[PDB]
Amino acid sequence: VDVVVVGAGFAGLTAARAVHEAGRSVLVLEARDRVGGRTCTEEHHGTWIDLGGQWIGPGQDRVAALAAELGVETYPQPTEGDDVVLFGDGEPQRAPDVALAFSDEELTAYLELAGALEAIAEKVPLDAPWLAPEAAAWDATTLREWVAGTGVPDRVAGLFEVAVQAVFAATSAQLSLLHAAHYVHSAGGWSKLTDTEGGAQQDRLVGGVQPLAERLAARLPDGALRLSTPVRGLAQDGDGVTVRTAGGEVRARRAIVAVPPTLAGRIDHDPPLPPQRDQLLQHMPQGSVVKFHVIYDEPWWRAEGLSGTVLCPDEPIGVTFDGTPPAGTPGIVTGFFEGPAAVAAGARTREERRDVVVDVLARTLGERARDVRDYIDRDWSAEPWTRGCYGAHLPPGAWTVYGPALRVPVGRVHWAGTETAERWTGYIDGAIESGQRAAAEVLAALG
Amino acid sequence: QVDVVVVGAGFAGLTAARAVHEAGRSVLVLEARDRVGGRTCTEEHHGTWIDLGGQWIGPGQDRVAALAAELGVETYPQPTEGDDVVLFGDGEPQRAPDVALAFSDEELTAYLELAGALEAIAEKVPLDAPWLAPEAAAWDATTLREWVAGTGVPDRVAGLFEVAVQAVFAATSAQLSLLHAAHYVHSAGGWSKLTDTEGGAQQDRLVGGVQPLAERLAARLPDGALRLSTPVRGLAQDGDGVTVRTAGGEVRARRAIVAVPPTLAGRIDHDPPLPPQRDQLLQHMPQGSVVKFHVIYDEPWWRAEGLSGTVLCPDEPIGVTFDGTPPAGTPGIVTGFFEGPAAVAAGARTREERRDVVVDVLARTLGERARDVRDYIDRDWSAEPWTRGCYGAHLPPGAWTVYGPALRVPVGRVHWAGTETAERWTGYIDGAIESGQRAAAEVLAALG
Ligand SMILES: *Cc1cc2c(cc1C)nc1c(=O)[nH]c(=O)nc-1n2C[C@H](O)[C@H](O)[C@H](O)COP(=O)(O)OP(=O)(O)OC[C@H]1O[C@@H](n2cnc3c(N)ncnc32)[C@H](O)[C@@H]1O
Ligand SMILES: *Cc1cc2c(cc1C)nc1c(=O)[nH]c(=O)nc-1n2C[C@H](O)[C@H](O)[C@H](O)COP(=O)(O)OP(=O)(O)OC[C@H]1O[C@@H](n2cnc3c(N)ncnc32)[C@H](O)[C@@H]1O
Ligand SMILES: [Mg+2]
Repeated sequence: VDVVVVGAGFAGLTAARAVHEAGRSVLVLEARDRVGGRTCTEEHHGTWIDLGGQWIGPGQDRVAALAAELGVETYPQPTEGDDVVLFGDGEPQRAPDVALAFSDEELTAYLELAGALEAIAEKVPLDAPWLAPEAAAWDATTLREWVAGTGVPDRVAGLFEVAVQAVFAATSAQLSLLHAAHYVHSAGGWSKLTDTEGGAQQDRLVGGVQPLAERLAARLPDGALRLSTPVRGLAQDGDGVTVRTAGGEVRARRAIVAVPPTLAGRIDHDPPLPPQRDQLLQHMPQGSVVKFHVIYDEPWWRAEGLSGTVLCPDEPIGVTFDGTPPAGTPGIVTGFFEGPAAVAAGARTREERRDVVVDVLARTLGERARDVRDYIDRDWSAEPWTRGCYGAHLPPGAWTVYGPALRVPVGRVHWAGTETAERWTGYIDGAIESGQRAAAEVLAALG
Repeated sequence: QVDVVVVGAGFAGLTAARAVHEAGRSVLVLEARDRVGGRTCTEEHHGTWIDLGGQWIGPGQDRVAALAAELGVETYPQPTEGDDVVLFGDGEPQRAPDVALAFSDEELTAYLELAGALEAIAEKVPLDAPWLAPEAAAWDATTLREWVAGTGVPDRVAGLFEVAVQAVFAATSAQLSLLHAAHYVHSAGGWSKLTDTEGGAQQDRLVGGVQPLAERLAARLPDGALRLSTPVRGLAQDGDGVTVRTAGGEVRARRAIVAVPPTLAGRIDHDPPLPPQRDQLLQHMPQGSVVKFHVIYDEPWWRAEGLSGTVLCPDEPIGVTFDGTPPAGTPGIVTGFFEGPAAVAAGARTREERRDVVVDVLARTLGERARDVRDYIDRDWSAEPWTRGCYGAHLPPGAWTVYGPALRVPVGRVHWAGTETAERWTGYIDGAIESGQRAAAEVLAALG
């Protein structure tokens, strides 16, 4: 074949397609028995359950183009109802929006802390974070260190910490300031990452995200997609690339590897990857998230005038969301254990995580939250073919020293994945970008 | 079929393989390279021994010290005598009988109070469970770099400290959680233990070099125990034991000890897949970045000039140098390293280019005689596919308190060794030895 793509996520599949329609031969070798990767949809209780990525919002041009091209309808994330905020061994507070549980002072400082991180972000080149003028200072500094500088009160530092852990699936301490700043630039600012209406959590897909990936996969000729076919090894010479699977061997001119960084370095590369790139991947840890859907017979919180959104900065769950489909049943409360609370939850059983979620909801939405019909969750850290969501972060010292290896081809081996995107890195939209860019590269470099 | 399969023929893998055989259980050691030693590696050049890998032992290192004397490898002192050369930025190189004496009264105070103030953090950091320090949460949330900045020392002081940090950790004070650095320091017995060249980790060398001593540990295994050029690709456990997949078939065991660097450990195909906290721990244990060099001269000409052969350069690509001349007294060798970002830059250049860079430093520090070079030999340990960086792993902020607890936890019938798992002299040969003895006991107790 002309091109072998490793991975049938949105990055893999988008690269495989652009290569196919250009007039070139391609195989996609995928480890799982399905497509979609970090997107994954299961039917439960008469509706779709997005165990992985579910949300699209404005500014995400490429996924909105894909959904529309392939005949997939969207519905809004519900917005109406009183939100509940809970601090410490305090009582729960009902407001028409989270924001209105904080003082005048507290809100000011919050929006000024966001406005401040955006200032840094705007100066970070999306294609080359290492080339910001303040790159030295910013890559030696954690986000936590920077927040502590702002001299913001504990309750505004707590609120900002819930938003950090909900966006990166890692604490402010794990991230370089330069990584955080690049990610905010990439998304078009803090409100773009955090908001529902006008934000990344604005819209969902009717029937869920995994079907959109399947529709993209059906644009490939029969025999192009190989499922349950993990790539163990990747060899290359001046003539082409030999892909060793278990029970088979594939031979192409060039390769696109579209897996999560930590899985990319697990492949037996021959010759061995250059050291800057091998060490970049040792410095690109995946985040830590357990995503859950609490299932009730009905969205009983709405009848109390409640949105179903709780925000508890001291609880092991950060933010919740009404995940009820457009038909109005079953009622769903969707949420996440993020960073350290996700690692602790992952070490426990399904039933122990259910009891923690239901306890928090009972003390916020109401005691009726213990009357659960079903609980459905996924630890993406446990998934051998992801090993953490939503994607990689870089700790201090990674971006300026190993980061330049991010996108550079090694010979005939090219790189895709949301982690290689300029815009909405970390999101489906970013995956799509990476696919388009990796394919353009291989068409150019081939003929 | 055997009782135990050890992955890695380094000092941790062999030390464990030894204590398993000595207990009367069958063992097979599987090693990806055509040799033993691992991060220790010695070659014959110019009629002497060239340690590309680990080389030094010193006081407190009671394991390696006793393994040496047992298998009969004699030691020789690292030379201490002659002026050291210190050099900051744009300034004039300073000769002093020791590095310290090139600093003001005021500077050396600030430096010593800096090391004291770190050692007092180190003292409350449990060697067995760093995550159980009273203030573990706060210390894990801080870099080494952030904490130094908070002590408020002068720059020369912070840069001299930085030189030392990178000579120990092979990574910047920004890459390291303070908690990780404090544990590393407690594990050694202090900053003097780590940085001194006498009463410290750089006091003594091994006659014939280090790979040999691991060859003498290998030779005390049964015939057929060791398969070199046998990399482990896959490890499958069920109720009755583990199945170790290589390229050339399978090897059934009751229990496995994996004794490879933590980054190499994670790349193995585990079945079932490893528990999340463990897999993600490995994701958070990156190896350091180090290129180690030896500059061959016909004679140690520098002893003529009343010079040690040690240069200390905070602002050059070359960190710390050491007189590497064998006791025979020829050839002259200047031993040194590129550390951290300097290792990664140098790593992407050729051997010839890295040679020019070191000679250019040496000539402006030791003198013009440094150009009359016989030969240059170096090794990029980041570039080795069965190491992927020396000296060992570091942990960034948040790693130790959240993922740390999985570090020694056995996973069904698979157990963990390597210097990264030692409580004492973690990151050294002596800590590999400890991890081997420890891993062995666990597996013997669990067999019977
Ligand atoms: C996990 C997650 C992600 C997510 C999120 C919530 C969770 C819990 N919410 C999101 C959302 O609402 N909106 C959004 O846009 N993104 C959200 N994220 C992240 C998003 O899902 C991802 O950024 C996107 O899916 C990334 O796609 P990409 O194509 O870059 O990566 P992938 O999905 O991991 O695909 C990799 C494929 O590679 C296969 N694999 C792995 N190793 C191998 C080998 N050795 N051989 C062959 N195939 C391999 C995987 O199985 C996978 O299919
Ligand atoms: C690299 C280095 C190390 C070193 C140092 C300078 C350099 C450049 N200076 C030191 C010094 O003066 N004194 C000292 O005590 N240590 C020094 N360091 C550190 C030292 O070398 C290490 O702490 C020590 O070597 C630790 O080794 P350990 O026994 O824990 O294991 P290893 O040496 O890394 O070897 C592991 C072996 O496993 C093999 N391997 C890897 N993957 C596989 C697979 N998949 N299958 C089979 N075998 C595998 C490796 O090839 C290696 O042999
Ligand atoms: Mg709302």
